[PDB]
Amino acid sequence: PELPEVETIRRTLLPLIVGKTIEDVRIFWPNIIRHPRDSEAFAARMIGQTVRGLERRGKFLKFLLDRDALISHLRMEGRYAVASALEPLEPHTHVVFCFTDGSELRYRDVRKFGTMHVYAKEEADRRPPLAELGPEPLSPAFSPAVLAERAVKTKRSVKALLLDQTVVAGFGNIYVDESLFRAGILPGRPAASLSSKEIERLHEEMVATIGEAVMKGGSFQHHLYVYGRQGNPCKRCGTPIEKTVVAGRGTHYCPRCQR
DNA sequence: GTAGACGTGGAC
DNA sequence: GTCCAGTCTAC
Ligand SMILES: [Zn+2]
Repeated sequence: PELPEVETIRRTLLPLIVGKTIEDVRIFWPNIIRHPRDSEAFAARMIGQTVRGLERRGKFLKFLLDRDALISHLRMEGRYAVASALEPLEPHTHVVFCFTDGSELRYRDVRKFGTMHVYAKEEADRRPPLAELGPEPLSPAFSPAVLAERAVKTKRSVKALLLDQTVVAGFGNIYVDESLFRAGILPGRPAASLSSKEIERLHEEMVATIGEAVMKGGSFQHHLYVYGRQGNPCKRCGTPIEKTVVAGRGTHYCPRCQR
């Protein structure tokens, strides 16, 4: 998931867990636990703490407890669900947080790529993986100036620039491809070749795209212009949508609308 | 940067 | 059977 999908998870999950106290933490795939390294220590420190809140930073979820903050990245297929501790678990459940009321928060991840870091609240934003993240796209911190500063300083493609979480946090393959189309810019061109008018236009479309996506609860898939539409006619000009590889990933675009 | 890594499963 | 699908990393 990207910012919109993670933001949607944050909103619906919060009311289901706020105020609940942790009684036990069970881990079925240790690799997911990154800090502390020892999964036994990870489990023991959260016992007895109550969930006080849930925030998002980039594509990360930040569970706020009493003293600690649990930082979770879903990567490609991680997902959360709340259910009764009396029912059988679903396939690929790797971590489970059991509460004192008999309910539990389950974490599933088919590909096992997700990660979890636990730090004291005051240290979380200063340690990895949150430490070097760029500004939030829906905040005053992100502006054309910030984009320009990083753009006019590299030779890599504009898609690579946008996928770099240190530049701006939250964009992935789907929204980078969609933002570039709406702004009318080819994904493979040098980030340093973009004019001042283009950068402003891109900033405008990035904010609007991510904003509309959050409103629709993420993929909004019915409002996609290019992602996954290769071979189909452009919604704006009718030219067949094409797909290639840019910055080591599948990239979708319209050869006429984007220049 | 442009591929391959890290587990697992669906499309063709 | 076999190519494709968020960060890291090493030829
Ligand atoms: Zn078009």
